[PDB]
Amino acid sequence: EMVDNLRGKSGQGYYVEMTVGSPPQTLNILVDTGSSNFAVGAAPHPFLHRYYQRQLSSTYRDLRKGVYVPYTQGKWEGELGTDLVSIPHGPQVTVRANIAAITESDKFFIQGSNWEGILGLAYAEIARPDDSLEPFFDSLVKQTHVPNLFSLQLCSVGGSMIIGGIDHSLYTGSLWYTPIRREWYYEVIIVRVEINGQDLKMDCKEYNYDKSIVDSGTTNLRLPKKVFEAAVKSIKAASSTEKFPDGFWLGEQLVCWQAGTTPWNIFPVISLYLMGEVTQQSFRITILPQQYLRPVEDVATSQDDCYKFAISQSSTGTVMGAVIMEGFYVVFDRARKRIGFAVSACHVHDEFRTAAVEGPFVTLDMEDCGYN
Ligand SMILES: CCc1ccnc2c(N3CCCC3=O)cc(C(=O)N[C@@H](Cc3ccccc3)[C@H](O)CNCc3cccc(C(F)(F)F)c3)cc12
Repeated sequence: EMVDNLRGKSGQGYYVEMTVGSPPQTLNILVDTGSSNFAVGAAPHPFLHRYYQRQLSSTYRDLRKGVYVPYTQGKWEGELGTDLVSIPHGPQVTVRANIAAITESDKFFIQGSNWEGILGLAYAEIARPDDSLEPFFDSLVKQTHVPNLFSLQLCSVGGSMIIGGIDHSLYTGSLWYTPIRREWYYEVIIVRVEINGQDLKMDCKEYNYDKSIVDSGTTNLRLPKKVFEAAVKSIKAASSTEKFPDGFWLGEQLVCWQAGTTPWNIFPVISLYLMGEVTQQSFRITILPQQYLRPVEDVATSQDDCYKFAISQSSTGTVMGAVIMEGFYVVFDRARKRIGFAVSACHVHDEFRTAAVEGPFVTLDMEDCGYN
């Protein structure tokens, strides 16, 4: 009953239905593995269809503490409290959880996104104001018998968040696991990057400067500047039969082709090799251009298909965002401190190439690829 419990608009996040308070107030909540605060709009905003009304909830408790969270994109300010929370299309339980009631925000809520709050699924270590503010999933596990893991299948868009386990109908082939290096973000280690089979040939620590995370709340694959520049050079080289403005590669403008004629074949596959559970072993996930060229829906341009380049630069480490997660089934196995990847039932592919998760691979270089 949890399959297809996610919805969204492309590039604007995936959300699950939840209720907060007594009686239950229904809200759509963006699922974010890249943060650890549960926060909901709690005052009127031009882009909010609805919001949390604390005065109508008899179970609301004010914690008398303010909270501020600045993300890569957007920020909000709010008041901490606790209240009863449920997930109608998830486990049939009711949890008392911390909630940040958002009373002011800047460039956080998105016009027409259909969500009114955010569910930070990462660890307390990065919760604001500090790590004593227990994240939602921790509360869920402590207060119920739900097993300590969840899985995401990100595919108008839809998908599934399976709470408490793994749904085999959602993937094919094998699940490959990479260690969670540190429990704050879902931090992993990338050991090798290839563009159309060709190694970027960097010290592998560069791929994880200063950390690498799996983040459903971020759209792009974001790469450390040095890695980003190398990647773009290689993708340009592979696609050189056509020349695009420098602004496209910086994500500052779209590229468009007559509807139905996108030249997928001139763009390379990107392979990210993730550290395995065994010494010097790894597996790779392969990303097709249908993933990193993100379609931008606009009726005005609809004689064409237009795309934004969804790989961009980062000064805070690698972020494997939604365009990376889409088409894979990703298991956040908190209990065993590992992340699993498998090919999704809604995988990307044309008649020539297919997204893949495969291994094992062996590296001869014994360097630790972790930055710290
Ligand atoms: C879905 C909305 C969206 C669309 C398009 N682009 C987006 C984008 N960007 C910017 C450039 C490339 C890119 O993909 C970045 C983010 C973004 O910052 N995601 C947030 C969640 C969020 C969700 C909805 C609205 C705002 C934030 C996530 O927590 C970040 N994790 C690390 C993180 C960073 C900093 C602090 C924290 C902490 F404080 F929460 F821990 C976590 C959302 C984008």
